[PDB]
Amino acid sequence: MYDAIVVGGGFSGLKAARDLTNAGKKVLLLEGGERLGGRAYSRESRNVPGLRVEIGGAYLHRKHHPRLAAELDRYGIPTAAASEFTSFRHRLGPTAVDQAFPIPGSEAVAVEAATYTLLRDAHRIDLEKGLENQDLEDLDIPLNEYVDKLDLPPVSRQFLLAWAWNMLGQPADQASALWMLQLVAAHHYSILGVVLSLDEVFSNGSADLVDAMSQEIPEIRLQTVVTGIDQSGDVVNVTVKDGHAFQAHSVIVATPMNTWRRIVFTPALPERRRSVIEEGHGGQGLKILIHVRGAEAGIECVGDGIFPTLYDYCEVSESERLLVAFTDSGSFDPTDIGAVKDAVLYYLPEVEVLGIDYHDWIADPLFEGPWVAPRVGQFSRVHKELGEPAGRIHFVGSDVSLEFPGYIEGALETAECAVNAILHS
Amino acid sequence: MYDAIVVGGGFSGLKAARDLTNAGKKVLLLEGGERLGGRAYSRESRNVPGLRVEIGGAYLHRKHHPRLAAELDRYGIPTAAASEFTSFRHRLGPTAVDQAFPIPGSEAVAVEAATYTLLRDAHRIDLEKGLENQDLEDLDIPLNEYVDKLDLPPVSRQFLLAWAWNMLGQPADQASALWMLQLVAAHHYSILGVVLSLDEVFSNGSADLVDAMSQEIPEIRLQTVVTGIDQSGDVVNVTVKDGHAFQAHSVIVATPMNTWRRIVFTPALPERRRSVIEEGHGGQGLKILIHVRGAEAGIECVGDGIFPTLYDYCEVSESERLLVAFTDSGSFDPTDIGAVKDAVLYYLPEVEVLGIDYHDWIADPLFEGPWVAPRVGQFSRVHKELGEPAGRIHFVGSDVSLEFPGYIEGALETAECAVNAILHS
Ligand SMILES: Cc1cc2nc3c(=O)[nH]c(=O)nc-3n(C[C@H](O)[C@H](O)[C@H](O)COP(=O)(O)OP(=O)(O)OC[C@H]3O[C@@H](n4cnc5c(N)ncnc54)[C@H](O)[C@@H]3O)c2cc1C
Ligand SMILES: Cc1cc2nc3c(=O)[nH]c(=O)nc-3n(C[C@H](O)[C@H](O)[C@H](O)COP(=O)(O)OP(=O)(O)OC[C@H]3O[C@@H](n4cnc5c(N)ncnc54)[C@H](O)[C@@H]3O)c2cc1C
Repeated sequence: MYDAIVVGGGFSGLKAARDLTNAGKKVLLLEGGERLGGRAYSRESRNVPGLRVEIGGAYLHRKHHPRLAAELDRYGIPTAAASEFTSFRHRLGPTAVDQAFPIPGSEAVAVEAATYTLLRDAHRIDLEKGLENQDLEDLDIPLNEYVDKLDLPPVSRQFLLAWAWNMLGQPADQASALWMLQLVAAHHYSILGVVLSLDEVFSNGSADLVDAMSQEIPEIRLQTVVTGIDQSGDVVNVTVKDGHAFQAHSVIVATPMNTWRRIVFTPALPERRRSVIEEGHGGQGLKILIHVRGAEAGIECVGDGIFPTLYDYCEVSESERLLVAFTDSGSFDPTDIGAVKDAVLYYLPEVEVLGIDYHDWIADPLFEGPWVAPRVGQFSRVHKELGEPAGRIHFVGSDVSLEFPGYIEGALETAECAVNAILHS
Repeated sequence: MYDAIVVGGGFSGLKAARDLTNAGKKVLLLEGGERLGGRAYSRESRNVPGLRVEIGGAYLHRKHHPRLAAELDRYGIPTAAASEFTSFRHRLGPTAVDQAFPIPGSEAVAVEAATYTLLRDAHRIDLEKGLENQDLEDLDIPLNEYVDKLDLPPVSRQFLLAWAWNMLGQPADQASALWMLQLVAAHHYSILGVVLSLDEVFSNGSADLVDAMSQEIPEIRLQTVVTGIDQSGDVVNVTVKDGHAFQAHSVIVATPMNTWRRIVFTPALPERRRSVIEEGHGGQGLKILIHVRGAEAGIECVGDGIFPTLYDYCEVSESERLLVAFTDSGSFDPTDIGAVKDAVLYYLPEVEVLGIDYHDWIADPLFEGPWVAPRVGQFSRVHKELGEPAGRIHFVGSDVSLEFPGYIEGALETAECAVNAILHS
């Protein structure tokens, strides 16, 4: 029996388990799958033999993500610039300019005004308090409605919505304005920052850091799926699918929010949390790697397409590349290759689609979602409390970060807090 | 004896006198000089025979300036686009881009943040209340200090300061931040707007509108300088330099603020006003028309030069143009042609200066200034009251507009208010 059991071996679980270990605690890490890293998942390309790709999250920015930066520096993990954008192929109408910031002068005054409004609203958010605790209900409405009130002209309107579709992984009518504003706040109150944070990637894949961290964790069980967490007794009992139980003074739940509903908690989690946990968050982000021929290097496309964004990912050969598209799984079916072709050709009529690669995070029973994004109305009801302890059970992960939700940095941040909580218990 | 005497035949005096006349009042217009129009002064170029130029104010924007737009439409006065900018020759450092908005991407995040701060501060200003009545003292500090707090990188910093130098007609250490913010507010709370308002000019010169308005004013005396305004009696007595006096129930002072100190008021003006009136405002704007050879069409220069801005004014021939420079008379001596050459060559090393044309508004005893700009500390002490009546004496003009100070539109606006005041008396 253990000082702490950590459930889930994503970056959150990994940090917590490592850090508690180095604090001299006796720790066990239980991972349901056959790998560590969770929604950070580097692996071989399905389309291009020998080519490593990121099929989950990977993009980082050292300045927005200091914990991550610290980890990289700690283990000497090399990073590289994200693919540069040099050729612009937007679908934003005839008045758009083909650069990274495609807003024409005729829209400048509109954009000035909207910048003030957006930032004013974002500045309503204290990142420490929780989105439920700040009288922010009026902002927790469908993004399309919020944006309609901004009355933006066509280029800026669609540019904003496209990036929002990318970043939230929800269509505009499902996304919450408040959450959009949360992301703005998270990036030191910057709209620009949200997209500029696509700055660097792992030179050798995210697995590089995963492996470095795991090497400092002495006891790990893979293929071990937690089904119950019971703290009715003096010591927490953790039940497992096909397995003897394990026991600890403290348990850290570092599994994805949308999977908590599959664990039996005893006693039941506090009532305020229960509805959101049952329903799950609304994240439907879909990241598709597209093997192509006939694409020049350095392409970026933003527009009104079913792929809001489509852009350069990596060189494969002189003639071939990977692009990456973002959309959502509600709106798009990646098993329909005809649909993929149409989506690509809309932006890039000269380009041949050779194949695609993605992971269906939503269908994955260890995840039941990509990155976090609330349904409208969820997080102005309950948010901070999702990441707060219930007795000896802690809750960590990107999904519950107040500071950087939906990012690796939020995984690290939340772990820190739990580790500290436990050490001072 | 008259219902109203209007003193000064700028646009303010002209509107007031016309409008009171058409309301069936008996009006006299007293003008000190040999012309009407005041600080709107179209005339023949000193450098290029047969060429009409504006030596005072002229630029308008129908959307920011609805009264002016109404006057133009009233009399069928043709306007034309201000000279277009197509060749950019900035002095903003090596990272600047040569377009009208020269901010590079590397500065974008800085500019986003400053945009919020600037607009937040400007939104503190209610345009109806007066700058002295709103607890705005903290902003009434030297512009350089305010801008220092913004911590802008080099291109945006200098771009802002250059345009501010142009627009306020004061060096940064003399300009008031609060006034800068006033101009922003005046332009529907837009920084961009301040410069985009340089939109159109009079096709046939500002005199076109001056003449149209004056034709509706039946009694005008030129070369008639008011030296005294005495309302101790039942009827206001207006004394004149070399002249019998004139008498009226109401007097409208539509002379420039910096000249009021030359009139004897009886009784004395209200005490709060007296200090500012004695000292005068701090406006030192200097608009220099520069006859050049070797300049391509469509040039715009903004930078750190003693001319903050230097830009295309009009074609003269295939080889010759006029440019226009803005600076201030504290900082620059336009009688020093060597200085002019150096100032121009800084931006445009290929260009030969043939000559210059300007009017020394500061030395002109009928003006004692170009357009209004307060000294630091003036207008957070007293502002609205400068434009309020003292018994039967009204005060109008651009200089005292709360809504559009320093612009033709402010002349029209202030006149409206006085006319209405008088009609409802
Ligand atoms: C498509 C996609 C793109 C992304 N893009 C970026 C990006 O660009 N930059 C960025 O910073 N982030 C990005 N992310 C978000 C980021 O990857 C995640 O938020 C982060 O990796 C989550 O780490 P975590 O430790 O909270 O959870 P996870 O990594 O999800 O770890 C959860 C662990 O729980 C395990 N588990 C689940 N149920 C059980 C159970 N019952 N018992 C035992 N173990 C269980 C899972 O197998 C897993 O290993 C992206 C995510 C996705 C999916
Ligand atoms: C260099 C310069 C550039 C400008 N640029 C622009 C611009 O781009 N766009 C814009 O809208 N505005 C501009 N303006 C500002 C605008 O021109 C003025 O604010 C406006 O014309 C003032 O009109 P007014 O009726 O208040 O005063 P004025 O036009 O000054 O009229 C005052 C009248 O009082 C007369 N007078 C003075 N003393 C006496 C006396 N004691 N007795 C009798 N008569 C007297 C003067 O002769 C004058 O005719 C500019 C001004 C200058 C000087």
